[PDB]
Amino acid sequence: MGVVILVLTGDERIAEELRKEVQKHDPNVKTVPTKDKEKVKEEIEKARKQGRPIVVFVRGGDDERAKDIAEYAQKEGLRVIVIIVSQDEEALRKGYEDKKKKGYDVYTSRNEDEAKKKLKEALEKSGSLEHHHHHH
Repeated sequence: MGVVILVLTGDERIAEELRKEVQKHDPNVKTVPTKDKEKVKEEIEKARKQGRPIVVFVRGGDDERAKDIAEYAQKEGLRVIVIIVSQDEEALRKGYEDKKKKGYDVYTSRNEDEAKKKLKEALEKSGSLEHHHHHH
């Protein structure tokens, strides 16, 4: 029992504002930025014990980190989600297929809006519920 949501953002500030969005959807979900690269794998061990997802923010180019975290999480039999935030459809597609063939459920996003929907959708699929995904 455990889920690992890897949000690969073209801008690290998108990664940071989406962190706040996860915490508002559920504070018990642990979020780790692009900064604390070392501490991610420790937080994955703990996230299973929390019965909550861990949302790992990775940068567009810092993908070497993303795939190794993904494979480490998937090694524990965890539901690995990968959300790529890029306005460029090639940056979306190449990462999409690369992580998808490794057994990970990968979402593509244009910007913060699409990133936010897929983020909270991955939070709903892990069990964390707050903001009901309703038609405004």
